Amino acid sequence: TGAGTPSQGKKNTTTHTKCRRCGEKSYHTKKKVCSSCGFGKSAKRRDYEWQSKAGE
Amino acid sequence: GRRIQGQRRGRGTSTFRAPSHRYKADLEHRKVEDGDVIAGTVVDIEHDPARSAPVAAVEFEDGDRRLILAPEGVGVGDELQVGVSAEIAPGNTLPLAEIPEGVPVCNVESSPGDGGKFARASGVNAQLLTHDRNVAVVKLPSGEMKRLDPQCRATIGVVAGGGRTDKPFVKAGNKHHKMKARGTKWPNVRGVAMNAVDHPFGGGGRQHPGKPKSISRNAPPGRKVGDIASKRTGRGG
Amino acid sequence: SSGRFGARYGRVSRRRVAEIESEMNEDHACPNCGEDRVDRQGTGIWQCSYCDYKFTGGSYKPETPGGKTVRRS
RNA sequence: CGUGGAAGUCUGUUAGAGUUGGUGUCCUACAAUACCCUCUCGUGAUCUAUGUGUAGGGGUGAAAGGCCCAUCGAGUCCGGCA
RNA sequence: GUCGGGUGAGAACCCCGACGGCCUAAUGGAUAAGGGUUCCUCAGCACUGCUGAUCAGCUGAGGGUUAGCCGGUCCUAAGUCUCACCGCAACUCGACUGAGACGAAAUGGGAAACAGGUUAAUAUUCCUGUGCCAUCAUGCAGUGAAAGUUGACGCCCUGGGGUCGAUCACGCCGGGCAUCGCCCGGUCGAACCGUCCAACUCCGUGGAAGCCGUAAUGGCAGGAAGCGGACGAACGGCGGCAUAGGGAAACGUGAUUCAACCUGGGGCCCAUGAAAAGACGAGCAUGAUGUCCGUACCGAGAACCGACACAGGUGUCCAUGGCGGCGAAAGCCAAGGCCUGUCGGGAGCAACCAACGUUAGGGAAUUCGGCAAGUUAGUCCCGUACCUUCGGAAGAAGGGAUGCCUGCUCCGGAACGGAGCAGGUCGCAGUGACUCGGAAGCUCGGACUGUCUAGUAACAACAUAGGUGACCGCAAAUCCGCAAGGACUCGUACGGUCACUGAAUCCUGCCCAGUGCAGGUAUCUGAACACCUCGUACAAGAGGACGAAGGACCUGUCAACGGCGGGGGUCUUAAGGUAGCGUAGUACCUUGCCGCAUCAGUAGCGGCUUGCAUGAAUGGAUUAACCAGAGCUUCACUGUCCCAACGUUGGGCCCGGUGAACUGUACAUUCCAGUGCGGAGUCUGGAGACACCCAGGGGGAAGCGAAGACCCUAUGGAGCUUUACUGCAGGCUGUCGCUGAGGACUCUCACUCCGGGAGGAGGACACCGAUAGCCGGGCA
RNA sequence: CGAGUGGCUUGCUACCUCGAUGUCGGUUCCCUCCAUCCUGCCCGUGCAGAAGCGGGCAAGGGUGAGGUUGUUCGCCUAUUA
RNA sequence: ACGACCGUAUAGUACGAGAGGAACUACGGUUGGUGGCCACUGGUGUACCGGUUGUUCGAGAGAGCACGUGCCGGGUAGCCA
Ligand SMILES: COC(=O)[C@@]12OC[C@]34[C@H]([C@@H](O)[C@@H]1O)[C@@]1(C)CC(=O)C(O)=C(C)[C@@H]1C[C@H]3OC(=O)[C@H](OC(=O)/C=C(\C)C(C)C)[C@@H]24
Ligand SMILES: [Cl-]
Ligand SMILES: [Cl-]
Ligand SMILES: [Cl-]
Ligand SMILES: [K+]
Ligand SMILES: [Mg+2]
Ligand SMILES: [Mg+2]
Ligand SMILES: [Mg+2]
Ligand SMILES: [Mg+2]
Ligand SMILES: [Mg+2]
Ligand SMILES: [Mg+2]
Ligand SMILES: [Mg+2]
Ligand SMILES: [Mg+2]
Ligand SMILES: [Mg+2]
Ligand SMILES: [Mg+2]
Ligand SMILES: [Mg+2]
Ligand SMILES: [Mg+2]
Ligand SMILES: [Mg+2]
Ligand SMILES: [Mg+2]
Ligand SMILES: [Mg+2]
Ligand SMILES: [Mg+2]
Ligand SMILES: [Mg+2]
Ligand SMILES: [Mg+2]
Ligand SMILES: [Mg+2]
Ligand SMILES: [Mg+2]
Ligand SMILES: [Mg+2]
Ligand SMILES: [Mg+2]
Ligand SMILES: [Mg+2]
Ligand SMILES: [Mg+2]
Ligand SMILES: [Mg+2]
Ligand SMILES: [Mg+2]
Ligand SMILES: [Mg+2]
Ligand SMILES: [Mg+2]
Ligand SMILES: [Mg+2]
Ligand SMILES: [Mg+2]
Ligand SMILES: [Mg+2]
Ligand SMILES: [Mg+2]
Ligand SMILES: [Mg+2]
Ligand SMILES: [Mg+2]
Ligand code: NA
Ligand code: NA
Ligand code: NA
Ligand code: NA
Ligand code: NA
Ligand code: NA
Ligand code: NA
Ligand code: NA
Ligand code: NA
Ligand code: NA
Ligand code: NA
Ligand code: NA
Ligand code: NA
Ligand code: NA
Ligand code: NA
Ligand code: NA
Ligand code: NA
Ligand code: NA
Ligand SMILES: [Sr+2]
Ligand SMILES: [Sr+2]
Ligand SMILES: [Sr+2]
Ligand SMILES: [Sr+2]
Ligand SMILES: [Sr+2]
Ligand SMILES: [Sr+2]
Ligand SMILES: [Sr+2]
Ligand SMILES: [Sr+2]
Ligand SMILES: [Sr+2]
Ligand SMILES: [Sr+2]
Ligand SMILES: [Sr+2]
Ligand SMILES: [Sr+2]
Ligand SMILES: [Sr+2]
Ligand SMILES: [Sr+2]
Ligand SMILES: [Sr+2]
Ligand SMILES: [Sr+2]
Ligand SMILES: [Sr+2]
Ligand SMILES: [Sr+2]
Ligand SMILES: [Sr+2]
Ligand SMILES: [Sr+2]
Ligand SMILES: [Sr+2]
Ligand SMILES: [Sr+2]
Ligand SMILES: [Sr+2]
Ligand SMILES: [Sr+2]
Ligand SMILES: [Sr+2]
Ligand SMILES: [Sr+2]
Ligand SMILES: [Sr+2]
Ligand SMILES: [Sr+2]
Ligand SMILES: [Sr+2]
Ligand SMILES: [Sr+2]
Ligand SMILES: [Sr+2]
Ligand SMILES: [Sr+2]
Ligand SMILES: [Sr+2]
Ligand SMILES: [Sr+2]
Ligand SMILES: [Sr+2]
Ligand SMILES: [Sr+2]
Ligand SMILES: [Sr+2]
Ligand SMILES: [Sr+2]
Ligand SMILES: [Sr+2]
Ligand SMILES: [Sr+2]
Ligand SMILES: [Sr+2]
Ligand SMILES: [Sr+2]
Repeated sequence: TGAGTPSQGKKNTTTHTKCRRCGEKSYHTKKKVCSSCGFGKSAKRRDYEWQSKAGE
Repeated sequence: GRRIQGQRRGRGTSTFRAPSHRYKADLEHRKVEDGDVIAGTVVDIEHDPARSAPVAAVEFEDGDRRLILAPEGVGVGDELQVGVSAEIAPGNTLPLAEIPEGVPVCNVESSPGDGGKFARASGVNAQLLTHDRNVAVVKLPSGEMKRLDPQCRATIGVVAGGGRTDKPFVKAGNKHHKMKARGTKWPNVRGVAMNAVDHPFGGGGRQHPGKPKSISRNAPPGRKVGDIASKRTGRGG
Repeated sequence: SSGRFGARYGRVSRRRVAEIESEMNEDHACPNCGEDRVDRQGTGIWQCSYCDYKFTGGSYKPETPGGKTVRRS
């Protein structure tokens, strides 16, 4: 079986969904954690300094 | 390189864990204050998935249903006594002090009141030899003279299910089934058949170990493979 | 008694199973009566079809040479 | 002689799994691994759905440096960085 | 697909009829996930649709999903999260322990619904009829109430009960066909309420010393058969439900085989086959309440994933429609679906190509190689070698038979089940299509089933049982974590960790010098602290004393890394190749020599064998069985070949419509020679050359495609190794702190562990913090 | 011993190509060279004849089938002008 | 667009002690190559005719499907060796 086109057919699982906190389609319904804002993981909002260039 | 199989083990992942949720009971001795007036009737004889030997279901005088390690010859209806002045019958639990010398014993305790540590596998037994006011010398199944406290409880008789090791597995499938019930990753790929990155014995154009197999005791995990601190190797000499 | 193994496995693999299964499905004496009705139930578990006596013994033998040593003392 | 119906047992495009050869067809494809015939396994160390666990010098590996979302002799993203 | 017709400005592909086809585990029916309005109606053709379109999953506007009893909801599963606690410099980090919560929509558990009707679109939801469950209120009954039962369970074989379906018999209703009288469809009717009970278990009677019983096992004076009885099943029978419903009508009755469903008997495990909520236990009336969320449609060769209306991928239930046959097989055909695996028209339709049929005579001569193709084939009877681990080899091989028709026999209760007999009889052919092994022998490898490089390797590689060695008594060995802690472990040597070899059988020689590991060690060497000397009003510093692990040294060990020669009738460096096997998948020489076989044999096999450089768990030898593994030989077969031909289907060619891409410094009708950075359409000399277009097979453009993987180079990169350099974890060991009383000893009070507790074991050690020495490719 | 011709072998060199001029053997299909194996015409002979040996002119045509080996090469068989 | 070979007569002759053994010439055929042609032999012939298995149209008659003929037998024209 090829890792390409024939392995794409099995992809019917729902993981990333609309988040209650930030509104982005990043709430992993199996992990109960948001990959965008960190909802489910932290009380604080997920922000990182590398999301922008060092001197910006 | 990459961490070896023995290192992946300690992480305690699903593959390396024992199917605990499928295990029946943690076979320990009953906690009596003093006296002897604790006896029970054997209701059933069950199979223990954890040790492949049989386990006896007993109901006590005070109405306690608990599984106990089954010795040889113990059946349904039989009465077993637990306590200090218990009857010296096969299947009864009483401290090593009360048990006479030259009598085969099983489920021996290390520290008095722990519930039994030694001689628990199929058909094995510990031999009680010397008596004192201080020490009770018990000869464990390995042939080692273990000096124990006389207050350590023990069940009389050999463990049931003897001679299991006598008949071969014959086929790989039978091993498969046995191993699916234990805390062991199976099958075993030889290190010599792996890549250099994966094991100290991996690599080469032909399959042979790199350095000698006898490794030092002080070797770090990742290097401690082959013959660990071997006093000698081989059959001859 | 290992004809289910076919032309595979070898002598010792089917000889040590033949001596084990011929002395297992055999008529052995019971501790409660004088009947030879002792049959196997599983690994180490034995039972007599007479007085419903379900007991413990060896894995393939109802009595091991080590279990008979306890009877002495 | 019959009974019995064992088996990592046999035949088998039963369902299902797999993929030996044709170095056939295709090779700006139907398809970033496809088509056809042939071939193998098919009560078991079997196959499978869903749920669940293991995470990057770390997993997982019946071991091929295989696999970890078309990415692996060290994933991906962004940053270090012009 | 075709002929008619419909609508329309317009019709090959939108609709109707007819005729002709396609799909049968799917191309039919119901669904999970996923999609998200794709569903229905009306109006449209600018977009989308492999051509067109009046059509549409497209555009626009409207509309559409109704529940006490179908799911969710509740329960708990692997497991997840939160809180507390502890760790961490710290956290959004981290293991344990507690508490709480979450965790199952087809497909775990679970209170209760069936029949019919209705819409453009919903439907166990609405409507009609009937029924059921739970809670609560009232009334009566009831004092029981929680023990127990259920929920609730593996794999294999099998009996019995039994419905649907299918088929048979016969009767009724309707249709079809028309030499016959055969053929098809229907002949209905639920939930629920009531009732019946086989199996199992048990009781009374009874009194078997050989009987009872089974498909099989089996049962019994510890009481068999027989007789009576208690308990007790179906999604089943029976009655009601039903002068309900449904049907144009009739509106059946018996039977066989019997999925579902019910209930038993047996066997297997170095495998032992969930839990919880809930229900039962524990009555009846009447009335009330029964909220909330899902509900459309697709579910695929156009509604999902794969950029696409993608030949790919994607779970479940229908596995009992008919003939056929062993069959859920082929082939054919219903019910149902479809003509949308969606561009057409034309040319005896050329060459050439893809799939394929048939080829005389020869028969592997083809080729690295029978690659490709073909041969064989189902069933019964006869018959069957070497070898063998006694299982197998084996369907060995080889031989015969095979239809239809008439009338019968046998087995069985019977089948629309099976096995046979006699007579007749047709063909070239009777498993007549379909389905359906080619056979034999020698050798190598791996024992076997199994595993693998998703996407050029399926193999001799991995695994395996078996063999073996190693470590560890559990406060263990081994392993993970920085720590708090953790896996192994609901485990305890018949254990489980770490390695090697790789079934069985016969065996497995010699070497401990080097390296490794381990034990020992008078003596030597061996760090820091403390101690002593010198030094300094102190300190730096220098020396001494003692001396741990380690090393030196000695010993053990090769199924530990590995070794098993040169010379002569010992030498290196310990030994000096034993059984076997041998020109090997290992043999340079080499196509070794002899033999087999062939006309001819670098092949293959046997023998010899001084073996460039075989050899014993770096396992040697051997071997029955197995194999999409490597090599060879024979029989059979054939278009592989001699040597090619004709045919078939789809293309190709012409026409309508749709309509890309690769590539492009320029110029360009070239050819033969030469020249040039030595491989020129373009330079030089000649020759040839009127322009344009169609089809072709690919000689050239050192054709197009990719800043060559080969090679070298760069004070480039990465993965990997080690006795490379330097360091870092880790282990061992000394010392200081915790740390206490009286070079050997006693104690108990810190601290550790065991115990529920009382208390017990241990004990100034261990753990932990710090420092020092050794080992230290485990890692950088 | 001496003098040469070829560019089929091997070697040498590093001119050409590393933003790629696809490998060996084989096959199929086309053209050519002569240093001629056969065929035609010749000269010599240790030329009786027959069969040969050596040489000359000559490239029109021909030069085939098979066994081992991937082989080129070669060894081998039976045919052959 | 033809190349080459074998055979007969020459001839058991010339030659030679014998053994052995020619040529000119004239004929017949074969092989390779070449061009063409289909009366004859052969192949094909999913034109056509027949037989026959399974299933479907009730049987009969007559048909469809079984991969582009279900299979088997025969085979005209044409095209071919
Ligand atoms: C498409 O390939 C080529 O053009 C090559 O030309 C002939 C060639 C080469 C190169 O010239 C060149 O790269 C050599 C002729 C060069 C050379 O020096 C040599 O010694 C050999 C061995 C070449 C033969 C051939 O080799 C190829 O690998 C090499 O082929 C390749 O390198 C690669 C190919 C076909 C693709 C994988 C890219 C050839
Ligand atoms: Cl084991
Ligand atoms: Cl639902
Ligand atoms: Cl039964
Ligand atoms: K090049
Ligand atoms: Mg226990
Ligand atoms: Mg073992
Ligand atoms: Mg497991
Ligand atoms: Mg292994
Ligand atoms: Mg490898
Ligand atoms: Mg390493
Ligand atoms: Mg090996
Ligand atoms: Mg080895
Ligand atoms: Mg999974
Ligand atoms: Mg490798
Ligand atoms: Mg419309
Ligand atoms: Mg509908
Ligand atoms: Mg389509
Ligand atoms: Mg022929
Ligand atoms: Mg073949
Ligand atoms: Mg009869
Ligand atoms: Mg060989
Ligand atoms: Mg194998
Ligand atoms: Mg591959
Ligand atoms: Mg394979
Ligand atoms: Mg082993
Ligand atoms: Mg072992
Ligand atoms: Mg192997
Ligand atoms: Mg040989
Ligand atoms: Mg040895
Ligand atoms: Mg380059
Ligand atoms: Mg390189
Ligand atoms: Mg580097
Ligand atoms: Mg504790
Ligand atoms: Mg390194
Ligand atoms: Mg080229
Ligand atoms: Mg000349
Ligand atoms: Mg010429
Ligand atoms: Mg040839
Ligand atoms: Na028998
Ligand atoms: Na295939
Ligand atoms: Na990484
Ligand atoms: Na169309
Ligand atoms: Na009933
Ligand atoms: Na049938
Ligand atoms: Na198999
Ligand atoms: Na040594
Ligand atoms: Na050797
Ligand atoms: Na296999
Ligand atoms: Na052909
Ligand atoms: Na060209
Ligand atoms: Na690398
Ligand atoms: Na020259
Ligand atoms: Na040269
Ligand atoms: Na070539
Ligand atoms: Na010539
Ligand atoms: Na040859
Ligand atoms: Sr999936
Ligand atoms: Sr979290
Ligand atoms: Sr931040
Ligand atoms: Sr405990
Ligand atoms: Sr315990
Ligand atoms: Sr190695
Ligand atoms: Sr030895
Ligand atoms: Sr291939
Ligand atoms: Sr194609
Ligand atoms: Sr391809
Ligand atoms: Sr083919
Ligand atoms: Sr099979
Ligand atoms: Sr099988
Ligand atoms: Sr950057
Ligand atoms: Sr459907
Ligand atoms: Sr228009
Ligand atoms: Sr529609
Ligand atoms: Sr829940
Ligand atoms: Sr359910
Ligand atoms: Sr099952
Ligand atoms: Sr039945
Ligand atoms: Sr619906
Ligand atoms: Sr599909
Ligand atoms: Sr595929
Ligand atoms: Sr139909
Ligand atoms: Sr279309
Ligand atoms: Sr024919
Ligand atoms: Sr051949
Ligand atoms: Sr035959
Ligand atoms: Sr795979
Ligand atoms: Sr062996
Ligand atoms: Sr040594
Ligand atoms: Sr020798
Ligand atoms: Sr010019
Ligand atoms: Sr072309
Ligand atoms: Sr000549
Ligand atoms: Sr050949
Ligand atoms: Sr060459
Ligand atoms: Sr040679
Ligand atoms: Sr003559
Ligand atoms: Sr003569
Ligand atoms: Sr047809």
